[PDB]
Amino acid sequence: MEALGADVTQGLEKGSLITCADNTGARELKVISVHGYSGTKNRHPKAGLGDKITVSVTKGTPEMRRQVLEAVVVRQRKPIRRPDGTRVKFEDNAAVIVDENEDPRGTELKGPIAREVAQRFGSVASAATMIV
Amino acid sequence: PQPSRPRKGSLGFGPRKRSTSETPRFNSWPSDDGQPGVQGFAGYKAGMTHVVLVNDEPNSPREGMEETVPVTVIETPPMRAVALRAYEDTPYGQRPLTEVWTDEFHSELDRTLDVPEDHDPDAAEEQIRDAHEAGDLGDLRLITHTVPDAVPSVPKKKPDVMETRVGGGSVSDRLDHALDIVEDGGEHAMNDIFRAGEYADVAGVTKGKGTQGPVKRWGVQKRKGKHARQGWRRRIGNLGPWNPSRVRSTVPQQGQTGYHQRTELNKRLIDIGEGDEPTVDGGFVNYGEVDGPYTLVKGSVPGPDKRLVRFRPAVRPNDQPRLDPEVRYVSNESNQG
Amino acid sequence: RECDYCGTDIEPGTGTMFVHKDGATTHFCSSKCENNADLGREARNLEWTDTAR
RNA sequence: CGAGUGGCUUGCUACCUCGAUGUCGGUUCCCUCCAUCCUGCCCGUGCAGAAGCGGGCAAGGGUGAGGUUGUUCGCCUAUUAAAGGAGGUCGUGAGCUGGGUUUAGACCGUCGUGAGACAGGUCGGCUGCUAUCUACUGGGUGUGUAGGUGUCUGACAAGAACGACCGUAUAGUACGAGAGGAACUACGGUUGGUGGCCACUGGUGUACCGGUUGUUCGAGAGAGCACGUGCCGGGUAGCCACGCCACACGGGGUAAGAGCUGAACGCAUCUAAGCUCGAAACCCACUUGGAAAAGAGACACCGCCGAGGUCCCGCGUACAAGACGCGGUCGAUAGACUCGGGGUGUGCGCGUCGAGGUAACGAGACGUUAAGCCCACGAGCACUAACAGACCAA
RNA sequence: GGUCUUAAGGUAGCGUAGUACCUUGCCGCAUCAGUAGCGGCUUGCAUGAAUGGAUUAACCAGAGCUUCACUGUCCCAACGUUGGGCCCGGUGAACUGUACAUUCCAGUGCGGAGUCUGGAGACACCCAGGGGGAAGCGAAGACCCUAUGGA
RNA sequence: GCGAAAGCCAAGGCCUGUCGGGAGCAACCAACGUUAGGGAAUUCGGCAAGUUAGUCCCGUACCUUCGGAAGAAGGGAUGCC
Ligand SMILES: C=C[C@]1(C)C[C@@H](OC(=O)CSCCN(CC)CC)[C@]2(C)[C@H](C)CC[C@]3(CCC(=O)[C@H]32)[C@@H](C)[C@@H]1O
Ligand SMILES: [Cl-]
Ligand SMILES: [Cl-]
Ligand SMILES: [Mg+2]
Ligand SMILES: [Mg+2]
Ligand SMILES: [Mg+2]
Ligand SMILES: [Mg+2]
Ligand SMILES: [Mg+2]
Ligand SMILES: [Mg+2]
Ligand SMILES: [Mg+2]
Ligand SMILES: [Mg+2]
Ligand SMILES: [Mg+2]
Ligand SMILES: [Mg+2]
Ligand SMILES: [Mg+2]
Ligand SMILES: [Mg+2]
Ligand SMILES: [Mg+2]
Ligand SMILES: [Mg+2]
Ligand SMILES: [Mg+2]
Ligand SMILES: [Mg+2]
Ligand SMILES: [Mg+2]
Ligand SMILES: [Mg+2]
Ligand SMILES: [Mg+2]
Ligand code: NA
Ligand code: NA
Ligand code: NA
Ligand code: NA
Ligand code: NA
Ligand code: NA
Ligand code: NA
Ligand code: NA
Ligand code: NA
Ligand code: NA
Ligand code: NA
Ligand code: NA
Ligand code: NA
Ligand code: NA
Ligand code: NA
Ligand SMILES: [Sr+2]
Ligand SMILES: [Sr+2]
Ligand SMILES: [Sr+2]
Ligand SMILES: [Sr+2]
Ligand SMILES: [Sr+2]
Ligand SMILES: [Sr+2]
Ligand SMILES: [Sr+2]
Ligand SMILES: [Sr+2]
Ligand SMILES: [Sr+2]
Ligand SMILES: [Sr+2]
Ligand SMILES: [Sr+2]
Ligand SMILES: [Sr+2]
Ligand SMILES: [Sr+2]
Ligand SMILES: [Sr+2]
Ligand SMILES: [Sr+2]
Ligand SMILES: [Sr+2]
Ligand SMILES: [Sr+2]
Ligand SMILES: [Sr+2]
Ligand SMILES: [Sr+2]
Ligand SMILES: [Sr+2]
Ligand SMILES: [Sr+2]
Ligand SMILES: [Sr+2]
Ligand SMILES: [Sr+2]
Ligand SMILES: [Sr+2]
Ligand SMILES: [Sr+2]
Ligand SMILES: [Sr+2]
Repeated sequence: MEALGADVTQGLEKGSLITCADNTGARELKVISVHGYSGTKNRHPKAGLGDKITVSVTKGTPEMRRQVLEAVVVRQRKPIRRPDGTRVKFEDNAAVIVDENEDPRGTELKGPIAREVAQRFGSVASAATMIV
Repeated sequence: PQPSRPRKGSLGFGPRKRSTSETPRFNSWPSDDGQPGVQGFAGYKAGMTHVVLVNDEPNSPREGMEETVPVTVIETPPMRAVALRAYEDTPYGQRPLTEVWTDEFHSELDRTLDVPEDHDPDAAEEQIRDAHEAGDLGDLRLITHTVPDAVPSVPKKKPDVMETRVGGGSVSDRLDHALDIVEDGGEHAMNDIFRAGEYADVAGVTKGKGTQGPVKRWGVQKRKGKHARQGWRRRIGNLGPWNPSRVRSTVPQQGQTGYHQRTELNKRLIDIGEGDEPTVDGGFVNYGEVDGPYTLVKGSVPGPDKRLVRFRPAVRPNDQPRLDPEVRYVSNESNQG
Repeated sequence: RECDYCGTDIEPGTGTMFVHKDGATTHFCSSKCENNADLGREARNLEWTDTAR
């Protein structure tokens, strides 16, 4: 993929319960896979900020629950590294649901986003509230 | 069906034993391009600090922006090229012929060497020119040496001597270039061979870690789960199968870790300067105050603070030279925080 | 830049930027200060901070 | 229908072991095979492109994470370039696990007059040993080569030291009615593997500073104890990974293959002689080892009555013994003292306030006080200790 | 089949069960995914009435499953603590020993060789190690068959 | 302190659960502490470890043989002067 412009330390795993930062009716999301990643023997597939991940809805509305939808990691708790050497970390680990053409499933996204996710998934950025 | 996995540790840096010379010994030297000169310098490691730069790469979208880059501070005081050596092309490889020595030596060079009192440079030089005329002269290298007494933070005064190749021009014009440095006193700084912004190769003997186990040494798995409580924690599954009824040298075992010679490739020189610009507040940890000739090497460098490191123009570079970077800020903050 | 907690002159290429729930931004010069905030201690009330003196 | 190769399944035999060669499945760790799942280069096509289909060369590298089940096998989910298969006593229990099989206990179903049975199910049900030899990983001491120091060489040896994907431009271009939609090349990043390093982020830090609970030394101050820190907070050096740095291009010869000149065979023909090209594969490149290479190496210097080393002394860039490295007064090697740089977070005592209370008494706050206490780093400083002196040796 | 054997010929319930072979039965719940677990169906290889059947509050170091919470169980390993481990004094055993024995790659042999054949390799001694090999040590196999054996 | 509970301390007994010396003291093992992010992905199985925790107040479901369930659950409080 296109460079992030920052070094991440993968703060999530497969089976990790993260938040759904949108209005889709999805509250809690559970990571299943990390698009394009191939691991090694005996390693939980790690996910980081700005990764298109395959997800399943844990908590939410009856019509949205039990669905296997794709999403992008918007926020994470583990510090990421900006070029100027500064580290950045968020309050929680969150993601927004996305479609085939990488457009957000909702309209309004909750909480702050990172400026690195903007370059890659711009259709999510031109729908973002706050950008840090 | 037993999932695949690459073997633990590399099998190229073998055998993992203690090094013979703490002083790195190169086995490969650069190709001959233009101007005749020495193919390498050497210094003593000092410590680390970060430096802010301006992105020199025209392929990067960050071209022009401030970027923080880590830098290894290495003091590089002027060396003395005390001699010149020649190799004859024998069917057994490249065997040495003769050496051309000086007159003016260093007051404390007799701490390692048996300093010559009566030498004949003239007729030895004649033998090299007759071997050149014959067409059997190989590569010409200079016996270089360091001045540890120039570094106040290093307790060693006993000079580290090492051989360094000269190349670039025709075999005739480089033999003469070498002889010219020698007749003066052999004084040469880093400015003579290296320009800032260039990619060099730092060779050094690593930090001494003593005898360490398989997990640390070859990065093998610690015993997992239930298998960790039965009395086996950091010991491997087995030494091999039934047949071959012998333990292979490829199986991760215990032994000596560290004090191995490594040749760390493509190291960018960020700045070559003199004075107290890279020094730290409170001095460098387990080293001391840097004031004088130095080099700023990007990233890390093999060996501990006080050990001798060696430089060479990159034998295998990937990126095109981006000379003299705009070094905006160099940190001075204490490494005791 | 200056620290959003202690008021200490942060060395560039050294530091952590903590983003808040709402979206606010706090910078810390070292780990010492990050931990002091999570404890519930205030910079003005603690004598050692460059904010107090 | 016919001809075979393999030794992974099953079956047959009963050669080997009954004075015991420990089971299955799993695990960990190592070498290998090719009958190739991916990656490289190719041939054909029901080859427009695109995504395929089928075949050839090829074992360098890769071939992952999970749900049920003891399972091997298998069914299933999502990622992937792909998530290949097999051998090594169905690799591996003087390595592990002990879920399954296969003890003594018990239940159910079937059979049995009955004890009891079952290639039916089920619950519970143990894992010994101080390594002699050899093997390999690392570490020393002698001998040989035949006085010492420093620098090298390179017979050989090891490597995957690199593999792989994604994205950008090429380009909405070639191609195609359209839908749809590439390449050569130049770039950026990601993953797996590899080696090194710690400025930064993080971890640790029973150094250290602080708060505080019980109790004991009368209170105070200051201390012990509470598992080898009572607990809670912060945490330097160091070591670390979750942090950071670096890990080609190109050549040379081939394979399958595309071809050129070309005859036997007047033509034709890539092949028989000859030649130009062509794989991630082979050699080189690169990295590491490497004078014990018995052809037991080369150069420079120094010395053979003195070169050099050993002991000794002060210590680490070293360290399980040994080894190694530096310094030893022509000296800063270690300690003390002083700075500097750091940790903690405001000392004991006294002073003011203090809910109150007749007073005694008073938890506490402010000031004195970036205070006090502390430091595995650095600088300065010969004050202390590197003194005195032994031995070997052409 | 719409009696026959041998007396009768499975009623209440319960049911793919600790009993069901087929079987990972089919439907459903739950999970991304569930040979598991729970519910329903159930022709039950071969459930079933004191050989007791069914139900159950409470009880249980009894077997199975799911959720919340927690965590170094794992992703993936790091630093630290104490007693060892390593060196010095003293004390001072044993298991095991046909002989020789520096091995390795193949082969051969009673078909599982350090010792045979052919090669390769190999200077001697010593320290620490983790245990690949000696079909390692330990036990005249408990399995299996045999004996005109025992209980 | 509910306590013949823990922890600390007397009276009393002892330093004889009777070998020592040295190395920041390595690997490796036994007990064990703290580990960022994730949180059972480990494994036959949460095995191991962990979490909760005393006392007071509010509050407490299905079911039930009316005894119980139940300390269900859940929520608040807790020192010193
Ligand atoms: C018991 C012998 C065991 C330990 C295991 C044995 O397996 C059996 O003999 C089958 S019965 C196994 C269980 N045994 C108790 C351990 C029942 C008496 C098994 C696997 C074989 C089948 C017979 C030969 C063998 C040695 C070689 C081997 O594989 C062993 C014997 C000599 C070994 O001692
Ligand atoms: Cl996955
Ligand atoms: Cl294990
Ligand atoms: Mg696994
Ligand atoms: Mg620091
Ligand atoms: Mg800091
Ligand atoms: Mg017998
Ligand atoms: Mg055996
Ligand atoms: Mg083939
Ligand atoms: Mg191979
Ligand atoms: Mg086996
Ligand atoms: Mg074994
Ligand atoms: Mg055993
Ligand atoms: Mg079972
Ligand atoms: Mg069982
Ligand atoms: Mg044993
Ligand atoms: Mg069922
Ligand atoms: Mg059941
Ligand atoms: Mg029997
Ligand atoms: Mg009888
Ligand atoms: Mg953690
Ligand atoms: Mg598993
Ligand atoms: Na044990
Ligand atoms: Na075995
Ligand atoms: Na055959
Ligand atoms: Na067979
Ligand atoms: Na096994
Ligand atoms: Na291969
Ligand atoms: Na499986
Ligand atoms: Na076996
Ligand atoms: Na086993
Ligand atoms: Na066992
Ligand atoms: Na080629
Ligand atoms: Na019956
Ligand atoms: Na009981
Ligand atoms: Na732990
Ligand atoms: Na062994
Ligand atoms: Sr196997
Ligand atoms: Sr050299
Ligand atoms: Sr070499
Ligand atoms: Sr055990
Ligand atoms: Sr064998
Ligand atoms: Sr082949
Ligand atoms: Sr292919
Ligand atoms: Sr089998
Ligand atoms: Sr099956
Ligand atoms: Sr069992
Ligand atoms: Sr029984
Ligand atoms: Sr059975
Ligand atoms: Sr001899
Ligand atoms: Sr493209
Ligand atoms: Sr289109
Ligand atoms: Sr104590
Ligand atoms: Sr050809
Ligand atoms: Sr020699
Ligand atoms: Sr009926
Ligand atoms: Sr041992
Ligand atoms: Sr007493
Ligand atoms: Sr005694
Ligand atoms: Sr701490
Ligand atoms: Sr589980
Ligand atoms: Sr599982
Ligand atoms: Sr409560």
